[PDB]
Amino acid sequence: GITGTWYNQLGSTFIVTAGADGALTGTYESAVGNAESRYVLTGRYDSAPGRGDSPGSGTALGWTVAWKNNYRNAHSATTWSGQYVGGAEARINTQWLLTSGTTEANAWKSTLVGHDTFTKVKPSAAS
Amino acid sequence: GITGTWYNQLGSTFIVTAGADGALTGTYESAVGNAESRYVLTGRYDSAPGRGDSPGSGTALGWTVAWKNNYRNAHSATTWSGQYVGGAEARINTQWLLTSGTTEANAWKSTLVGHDTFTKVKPSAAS
Amino acid sequence: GITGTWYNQLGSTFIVTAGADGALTGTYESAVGNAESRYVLTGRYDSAPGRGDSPGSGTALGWTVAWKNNYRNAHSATTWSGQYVGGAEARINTQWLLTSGTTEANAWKSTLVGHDTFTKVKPSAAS
Amino acid sequence: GITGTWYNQLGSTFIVTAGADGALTGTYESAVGNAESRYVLTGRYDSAPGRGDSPGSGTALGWTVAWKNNYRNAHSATTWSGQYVGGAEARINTQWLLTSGTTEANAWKSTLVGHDTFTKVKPSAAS
Repeated sequence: GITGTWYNQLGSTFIVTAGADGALTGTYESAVGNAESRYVLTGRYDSAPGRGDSPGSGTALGWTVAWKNNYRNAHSATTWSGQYVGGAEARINTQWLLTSGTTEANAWKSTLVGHDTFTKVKPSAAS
Repeated sequence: GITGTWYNQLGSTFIVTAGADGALTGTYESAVGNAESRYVLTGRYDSAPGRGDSPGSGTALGWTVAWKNNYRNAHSATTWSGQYVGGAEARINTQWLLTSGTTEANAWKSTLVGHDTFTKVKPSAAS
Repeated sequence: GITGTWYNQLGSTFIVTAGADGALTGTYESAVGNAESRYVLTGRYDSAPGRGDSPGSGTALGWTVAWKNNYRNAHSATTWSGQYVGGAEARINTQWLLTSGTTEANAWKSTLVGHDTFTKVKPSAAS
Repeated sequence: GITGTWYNQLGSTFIVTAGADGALTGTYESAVGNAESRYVLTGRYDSAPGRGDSPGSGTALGWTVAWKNNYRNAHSATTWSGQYVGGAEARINTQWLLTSGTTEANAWKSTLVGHDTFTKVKPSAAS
């Protein structure tokens, strides 16, 4: 379900393997098709999401990307927290926090918040 | 700096190894001293935090815990996003998101937000 | 004449000191006002540009920026070759070469060419 | 790798030190064996050329020589832009721009372009 490639609605993609131990491992590409925009991803997911009181519930998950690779260091990291929903219309609905390293005086403004909806498909076109 | 044990201000602790590749790996113990309250932690940090325009800046990092182990499955995961500050008074200042798997109808209320300040020491007492 | 700040016509600026020995030393800011976009500049200029057969001739100069700093590594370097012209309308007219590190198979396409005209002033506005 | 002496295929040589900060510093000798043909060289190189998407890529670099010393002033400067390739057959493949100071009317013809391939060895013979 979760293993594979995901697209947000803004130009980014990631590939992830969801392992039997609850691990998420992959790569996040902040600009689709840009091979220099790839960063390590790591996280965790609920590997036994079934519940009797709440049937049909999504699968909780989270991951982190530190925005450092051989081409960029934004001295920050994003974490996404969300849930996977399967079915015809599979998606991962998330909220994210991006924290940048700051001086003490600037710590109050170190963290941005946002949201991303990831889908298995996006509109696409031949070149 | 980051490698070691951290305490929040509410009863939890974690141990982490910060590896040369930017990896964070460890275990999160949601109740100090309770060996059944330990969960896998994984994340990322900025392994080259130095900057000329902003000297003295913290080290960005993030990690995830899915709250599933052999004793509990809360069908949720927390991600913490923050920065490490070193020195006499070392700390990791974070914000967190906890997402629970939900039905579609309840997705609007799937995610809690909070904050944690981690320190290397906490008040402690002999038994 | 050359010592000071220069603006190209596209959003970049640099500051340079032209020393009595023919040295150019400074910093290149690829996006004006963006303190994370600053890179070391170094170069040379003709420190005795006067000529009897060609009075009123510009001052030849060149400099290099490798596009590596604490926030970015584009694995490339630009060199600008040009001349300073003084007067009411001072400018540095340049041509540039940007070479990126490539594999052998791609070496044929490692180098871009362009041009930049630098002036001491650009249109500017209050915030 | 880069530090040392380099020969082009036409009679010139230079010596360069590549410093940990990304600096290039040395001397360019436009005629091998002619001690009056030496000029200051300065430049920059990519001090962390490794890339995951492009393994085996060259090292981007550039430098400038203003053609003024105690014996000559050609009222011009050359910049070379290129990449270092290591290995058995080490080389620096470059393109260059030579700009001469000109009057305004002649500015259109102020800049020559060419290419130089530098190697660590050249054919040589006893006297």
